[PDB]
Amino acid sequence: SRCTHLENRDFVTGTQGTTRVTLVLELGGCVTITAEGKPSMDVWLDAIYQENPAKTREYCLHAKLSDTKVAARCPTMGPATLAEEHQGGTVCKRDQSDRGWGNHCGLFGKGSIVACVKAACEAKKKATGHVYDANKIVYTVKVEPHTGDYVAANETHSGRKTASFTVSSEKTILTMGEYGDVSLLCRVASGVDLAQTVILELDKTVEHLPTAWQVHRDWFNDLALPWKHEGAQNWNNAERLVEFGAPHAVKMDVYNLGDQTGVLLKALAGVPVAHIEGTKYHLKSGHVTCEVGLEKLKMKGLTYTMCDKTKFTWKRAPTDSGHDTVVMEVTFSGTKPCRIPVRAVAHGSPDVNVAMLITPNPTIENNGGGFIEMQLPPGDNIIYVGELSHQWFQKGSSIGRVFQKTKKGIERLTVIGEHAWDFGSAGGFLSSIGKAVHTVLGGAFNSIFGGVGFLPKLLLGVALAWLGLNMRNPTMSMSFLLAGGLVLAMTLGVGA
Amino acid sequence: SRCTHLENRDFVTGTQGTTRVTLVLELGGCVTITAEGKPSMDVWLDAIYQENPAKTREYCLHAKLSDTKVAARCPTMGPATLAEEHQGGTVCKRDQSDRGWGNHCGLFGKGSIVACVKAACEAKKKATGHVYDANKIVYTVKVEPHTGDYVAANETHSGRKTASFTVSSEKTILTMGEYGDVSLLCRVASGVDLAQTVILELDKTVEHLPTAWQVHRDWFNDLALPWKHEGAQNWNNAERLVEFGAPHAVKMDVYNLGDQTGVLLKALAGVPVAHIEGTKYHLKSGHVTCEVGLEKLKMKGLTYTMCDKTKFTWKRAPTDSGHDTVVMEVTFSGTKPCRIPVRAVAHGSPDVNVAMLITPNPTIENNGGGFIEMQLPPGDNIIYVGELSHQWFQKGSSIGRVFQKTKKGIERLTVIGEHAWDFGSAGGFLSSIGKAVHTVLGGAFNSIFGGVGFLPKLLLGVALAWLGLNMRNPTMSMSFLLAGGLVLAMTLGVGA
Amino acid sequence: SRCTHLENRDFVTGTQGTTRVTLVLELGGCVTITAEGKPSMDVWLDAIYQENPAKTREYCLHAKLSDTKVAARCPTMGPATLAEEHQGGTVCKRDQSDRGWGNHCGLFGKGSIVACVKAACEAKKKATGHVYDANKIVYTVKVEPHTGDYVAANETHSGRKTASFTVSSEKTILTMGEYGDVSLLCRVASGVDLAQTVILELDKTVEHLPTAWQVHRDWFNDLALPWKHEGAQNWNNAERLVEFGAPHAVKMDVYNLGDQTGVLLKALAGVPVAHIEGTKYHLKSGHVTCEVGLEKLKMKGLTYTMCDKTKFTWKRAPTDSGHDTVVMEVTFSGTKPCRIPVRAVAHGSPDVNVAMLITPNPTIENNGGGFIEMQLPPGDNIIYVGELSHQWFQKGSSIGRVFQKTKKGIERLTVIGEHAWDFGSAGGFLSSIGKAVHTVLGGAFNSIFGGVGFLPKLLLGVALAWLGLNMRNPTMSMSFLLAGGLVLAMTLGVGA
Amino acid sequence: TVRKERDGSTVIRAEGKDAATQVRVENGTCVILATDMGSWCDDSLSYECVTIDQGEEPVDVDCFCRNVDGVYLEYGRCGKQERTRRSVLIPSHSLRTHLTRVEGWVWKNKLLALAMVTVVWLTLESVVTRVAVLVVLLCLAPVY
Amino acid sequence: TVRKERDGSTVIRAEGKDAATQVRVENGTCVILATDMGSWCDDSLSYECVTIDQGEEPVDVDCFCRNVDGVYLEYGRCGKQERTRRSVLIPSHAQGSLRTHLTRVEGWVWKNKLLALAMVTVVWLTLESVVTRVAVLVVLLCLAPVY
Amino acid sequence: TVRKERDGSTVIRAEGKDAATQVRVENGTCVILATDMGSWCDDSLSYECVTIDQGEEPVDVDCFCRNVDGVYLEYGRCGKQERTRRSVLIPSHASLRTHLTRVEGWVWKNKLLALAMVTVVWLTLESVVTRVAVLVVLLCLAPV
Ligand SMILES: *[C@@H]1O[C@H](CO)[C@@H](O)[C@H](O)[C@H]1NC(C)=O
Ligand SMILES: *[C@@H]1O[C@H](CO)[C@@H](O)[C@H](O)[C@H]1NC(C)=O
Ligand SMILES: *[C@@H]1O[C@H](CO)[C@@H](O)[C@H](O)[C@H]1NC(C)=O
Repeated sequence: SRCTHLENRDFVTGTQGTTRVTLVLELGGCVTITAEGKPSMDVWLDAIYQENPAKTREYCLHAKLSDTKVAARCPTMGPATLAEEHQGGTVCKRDQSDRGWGNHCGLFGKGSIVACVKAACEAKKKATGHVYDANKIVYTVKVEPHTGDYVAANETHSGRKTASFTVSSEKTILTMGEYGDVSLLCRVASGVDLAQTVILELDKTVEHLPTAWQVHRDWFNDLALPWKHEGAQNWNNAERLVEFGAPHAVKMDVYNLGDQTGVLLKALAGVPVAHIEGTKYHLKSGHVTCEVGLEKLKMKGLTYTMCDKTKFTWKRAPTDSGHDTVVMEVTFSGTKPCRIPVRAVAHGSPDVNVAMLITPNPTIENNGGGFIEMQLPPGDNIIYVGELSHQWFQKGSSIGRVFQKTKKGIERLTVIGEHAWDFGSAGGFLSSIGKAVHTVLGGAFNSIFGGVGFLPKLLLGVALAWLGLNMRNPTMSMSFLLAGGLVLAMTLGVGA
Repeated sequence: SRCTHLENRDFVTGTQGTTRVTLVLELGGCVTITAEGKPSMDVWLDAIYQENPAKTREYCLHAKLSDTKVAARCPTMGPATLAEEHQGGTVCKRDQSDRGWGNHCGLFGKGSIVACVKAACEAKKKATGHVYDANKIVYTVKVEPHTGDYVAANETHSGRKTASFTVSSEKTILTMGEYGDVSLLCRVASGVDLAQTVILELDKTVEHLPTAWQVHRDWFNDLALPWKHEGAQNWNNAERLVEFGAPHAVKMDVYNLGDQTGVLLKALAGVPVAHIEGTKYHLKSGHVTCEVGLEKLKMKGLTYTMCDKTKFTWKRAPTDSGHDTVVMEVTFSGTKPCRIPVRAVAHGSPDVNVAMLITPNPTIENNGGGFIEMQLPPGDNIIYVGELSHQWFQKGSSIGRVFQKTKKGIERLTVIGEHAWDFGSAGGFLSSIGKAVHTVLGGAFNSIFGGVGFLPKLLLGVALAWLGLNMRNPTMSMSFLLAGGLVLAMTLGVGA
Repeated sequence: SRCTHLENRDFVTGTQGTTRVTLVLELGGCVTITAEGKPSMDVWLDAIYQENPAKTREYCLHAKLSDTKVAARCPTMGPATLAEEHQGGTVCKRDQSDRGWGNHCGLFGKGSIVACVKAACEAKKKATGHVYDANKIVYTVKVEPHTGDYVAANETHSGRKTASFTVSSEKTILTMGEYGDVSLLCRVASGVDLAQTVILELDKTVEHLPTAWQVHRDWFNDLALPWKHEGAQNWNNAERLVEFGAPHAVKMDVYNLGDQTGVLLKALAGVPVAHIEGTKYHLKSGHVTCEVGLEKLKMKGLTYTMCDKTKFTWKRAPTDSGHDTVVMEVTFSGTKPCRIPVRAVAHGSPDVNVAMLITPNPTIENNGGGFIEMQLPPGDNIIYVGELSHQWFQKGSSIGRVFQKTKKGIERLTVIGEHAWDFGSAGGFLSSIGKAVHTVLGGAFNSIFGGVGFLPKLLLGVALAWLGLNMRNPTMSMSFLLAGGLVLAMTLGVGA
Repeated sequence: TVRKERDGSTVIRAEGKDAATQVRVENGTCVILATDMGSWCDDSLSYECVTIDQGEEPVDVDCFCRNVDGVYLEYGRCGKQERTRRSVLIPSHSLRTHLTRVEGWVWKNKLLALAMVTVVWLTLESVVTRVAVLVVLLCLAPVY
Repeated sequence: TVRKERDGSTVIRAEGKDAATQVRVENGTCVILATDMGSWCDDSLSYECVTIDQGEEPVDVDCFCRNVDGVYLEYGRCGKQERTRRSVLIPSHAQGSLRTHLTRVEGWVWKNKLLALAMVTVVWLTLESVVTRVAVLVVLLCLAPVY
Repeated sequence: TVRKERDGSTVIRAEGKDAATQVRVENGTCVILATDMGSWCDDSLSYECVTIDQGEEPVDVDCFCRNVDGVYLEYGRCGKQERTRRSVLIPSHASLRTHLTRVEGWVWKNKLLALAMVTVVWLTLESVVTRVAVLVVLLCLAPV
């Protein structure tokens, strides 16, 4: 049960009639899944990485000058030239010179002087930029079977399984050890504005300093420095790192503007530090939606003798979880595999089993334990494990349970995004909207009930539909709409 | 009676019913106090000082230049530098130099020259600005027992006591030698807009010239000269006292802008000369209001034999004081301690004691004197000192005194400022306003009377109230308000 | 016809009954005069110049300092003097010298130093200015008889004549070679705001750069530099180009502020480049309003037999002129002087002469040819020259012709300026306005016609006037005004 | 050292130890006055060394020669601490929000909000219609 | 007088008694021209003395040395009556009635024509007693300057 | 060099090559200290070279003579590249259709006020020609 200690967990109870269910995975969240007669599961979204990102621009810095040449001619000799005004990877300037009688020239006018320099960047000083590719991102999803013999802490778990999803990927299946198979027909979407961001990397190869940043494409494309495409050898616009001095008679020094790494880092101060591992480049925003097939999966520990030895002690006390659930740690002393007889009671009544149960059929074997989880109804309640009994009180209201479940259903439907509507066929449009709405209403369809069984609910839906057709005042006509909604939901039957 | 030599003496006769009384102390003013059976007392406000005013800015003049260095280089070698371009307390300038053939440069371009100079201020030429703080000012209150052995000059009194009041101060008690204890609760309000002014001091250490000035903070903050705050070491804006000559070949003379004490004195002429003594800085505006507790005093010499030997002569003629009273200085010949038998007569009437008396029970001792002071009613009056008698006449009219007392009372309530009113409780609201109003009317409540005495005065107030309840035209309904005011005044009983 | 390649030609057919006609000329325009029995002419206004303009302020640049002298004396010896302080053409300064013990002085006080420098402008660098004089301007008018032997190039025409006009001039006559006499009574008006513009000439003596600027008088007179009137020899305000440094003990360097031609051109870029030719000074806007006396002149070639040899071919094709006319160059083969037979046809109708003819009675002579021009009514038309004939379609509509001539008449009246109004007498006021109105309406008076002739036109105007005097609805009283307008136009007879 | 090129032109190269020294070139002489010499490396700088006719003096040239033609000077700028530095300028780097914007406009335009609410409440008759008109009016108010 | 520093830069110092004299540094010769010198003190100035080859002539410098290198001159500026004095202009401090308030009131009336006419016509229309109107208008005008 | 004037005062003139040299002036000796000298031309300058008794030290002077009287030094400021330059400030030099354009602009700009005026006159007055004449005048007077 790894997700018991995150700050953003949510539940989905699926449906009794059919095992198929849908989920939304957001970075840092978790979606525990439950079934009427199948053991529970869990899901993750830990990393959104890309391997070998493509390269766009490669800015240089600390340009290295070499083999500078300057030449000039007297007035009326025609402008001078050097062979380097047309070679690849060079920078040149033209200006007049104040030649006179002291110089070898025969007149007293202004001549011409030209200078040229080759400009190749030093190695290990280039700031390369990379761009993601939505059609190649890799999404990571993890699932943890509810063995429950774990303290529920921060350390890793044994028996966990994983899978990877990419836009091209469509089908996948996992084994979950002896538990059984579960399928993930999934769909994925990129985080917002991929094209707006480019990753800048210095390649400095240093251990005690940051070696990557993430910034907007617009500012990056506008930086005033030398740049190149990959595979080229001549640097474009090198004239930004070279400043030429005033023109003397026959000399014009070409000053190197020096390294600028410090200025780039100061301007890049406060930008989020990028995350890089091996050839993987990570991201920190995303949406994944999958359909979980729970058809082939089966439960464990139903063939055990179910000992009534009644020898148990509490490893920990009932502590209120951070998300409307009860955590309980128990240790046995029977020295044998066995089911844990558990009873929930309210109002001190002889009647039992008045609480919903996760970690279905908690048991013991030659080794392991129990991290049994309980979801008691609000108020005074009694937890029984074997011969031991403890008193615990749960805050909140049943109305609150329905309100929060509907609010999270609407919030999840909001998060599914623009993928929740298909206009190809009218039947598909209606079926998709109707299923999404029934996913939203699932929590409210099983709020408070008691009586004969499941079948009478359909009859009550028909009675509600007939009552809406009593030909009464319009202000109380909502019963017809409610009856129709309940009648479609009867095909699922999630409340009795 | 030292306050007989000021132009603002004010009187306060207190109340017979309770001895608590209030005053207003304004610089140069006085408040002589009298009671029905307690020896008179006086009060001053001679000085308002603060000790060790805080420092705000330390203006420099006449900067001391030291260790000037200049260095330069030929064109095509890059601008030069000096180690003093980054230390604390150095001014530098940069310019080009017209290097040529005489200089060692082979190029006819423009070179670079930099000159740096250390700039710290000479001693004894720092103009410092100090600013007061309201929550620490000290107010001096002086009280002079009214012994009456004094010639009334320019000299300090022997037997006088003093005390100090600060916002935090609560109560104080002065013993007054043989007379008795007096309690002075007091309140303080600084002069208007203290934070508007900054005291400037030159530390010039001269005896015959001004050494302090008072000016606005807005003019001070804009004076163009070097400045620092205390706890600093590198002067700011030091370049305001150094002018750099034209960049010459490889030198830049750094001229010293010179002393500027003369410039500041001329621009600061006529400003009021602030007064300083030791570590104390005075002021020339402020309000002090004290409550005098006249509870514990006893009167002097009520047990002396009161010799009827009838032997005295005048030391000063009966003269018209500048404050509605007749001064009298007398010298005895009875050679023993003795009261001065005195009578006041008007219209040659056989009835006596028709004048109010200050210097309560004027007496003689082994050594001292009699400065008996009188407040005669206007008209024909004859003063008797033992057997001796002199003719005297008093100007003005009793009605004039009523007008004057009322005007001074309203002037005092105007002076108390925004602290004449209390808003915390309704009981306090009426107590404060009612007390202030009766302080104003007290002067008129004891103007002229004749008949039975005190008790019928309450009956007169009741009759006025009843007359004001005649249900006639509203224009003449003020008799009820006047009656109500008089009924409250009966609680004091300052005139029978 | 020199005006066949400008962009501003216009037609004025004058009056059949009377010979005098009026015109308006603007730089770059043209006007072609025509009559029923007199050959055509042309008119130009190609230059508006003045010769030898008056001079106003001869500014200077780059003062040439010469023979400077400096002198000084020790304190207590009377300020020194130089002879150059009283002569003309000298700038001098006076100040104090910080003399001391090193110098020969016996005291340590302040002395006196004076310096003077003889100031004159280097040759070939003075910027002079000139001011126009409206009473002296000369306006040139030309006329090109329409001989018709020209292919319409940019070259001068064989037979062109010229006349000069100035406000003082009254009458003039030209001979037109064998054609005859023409009278040009004329009045002139200067361009707007002459006194607001002054011309600046640099005397730089360069043939490939600007050498004359036209600028506002206020700015020129306010320019800060040395200046003088003509004929003088000592520059006023010469101190604006000389600066004196701080005085040493016995020397005061007198710097020359140097040339300022470069800043003057940079501050003067974006001002119109004046046009100058030799001793003349041109302008760029002006009117010339005249009366052309076309009475004594005669037509050419009325004696030739008009050879029916029928030997003609097209030297040039019928080209669509830029001003609503058809151009035509014909080549003869008759080997003798002869008339050119001309006809105009439309729709293949039997009738001819359905076109107005410019270059009246075109002929062949010993040397030349024929540049015959036509203006056909809009629509289908066929031009016949001897045995040959070509088809042509003319653009526009008859209503368009009328509106365009009326719009040009109104525009011409607008161009006549504020001189179209005469206040000398009421009869003259009315006559001038009425004749100006008929000058505007002459083009519309001959729009579309067919019938008997001139006399019935008067009968039509009479019938229209009679109809207007029926005392019918006042809103439809325009009939009387229309009849009067037509009847007044009958005096000119511009269309039968 | 002195070298001859393939076009008949001479070239002279010197280390940091030839500051202000005479070097014999072919049939004449050359002088080096450059003050930024050093060892030889790829960061070399070279230029023509003009020759001045005998009887003249140099003007604005760090090297000159007498009685020689076509002299080129080339050297390197290494072995000493580094050069006209000037760094290149580079600039530094829903429903609830709309509801908040609406309320902010309402509070800054309280008079006009009072006018629109009173007129709609006074004119419209059905209560549900009054409320719906207010909702639409508020949503449209700040954005246009 | 001469001195050798620890970084090879020889230094020459003179008092005000050495103008136009020859001084010996290392092997060659030095010339001092500066004439604003005096005794030594803290107000010391030091600068390079460019070395010039024989046959050259000084141009714009106040010292030079031949057949020597890295010579820095230094001297003081004390011992002479005093220097380009330019006193800093500073503003002189400023020394700091019913008719004045009446003047402020009439000025306010001349400038606030619209509001003044509005209040005056409103009180004229609303109050129907001349004595009450005159008294309230006098008080309103007296108080107008405070707002 | 040296020369004698007819007033009995000797004059000394020297080119740019006589800085810091001793020159023999009649009986005594003279020194030239200035270093901003140059060749001789019309742009000349001259001054009283003070004379100092031996034992005194020249102060703030650039010329001095010993055991001589009345010596004037003159020299020229030409032959070298040019100088306290301060370029002087001189400022940079600068119908019915126009009225129609102003009214077109006013109409397309102040649409509300034009509509109000047009509608007020249109509603107040009845005859079309009278409405048109009044509106034409109002639009013409729109510039205020
Ligand atoms: C947190 O978990 C990691 C593995 O996920 C483990 O190495 C670490 O020891 C854990 N921290 C603690 C306090 O147990
Ligand atoms: C003030 O007091 C002193 C000391 O008692 C006395 O000498 C002097 O005469 C008095 N008067 C004046 C005007 O100083
Ligand atoms: C312009 O006129 C000249 C007159 O000599 C002539 O030579 C030239 O051919 C003309 N230009 C053109 C384009 O024909």
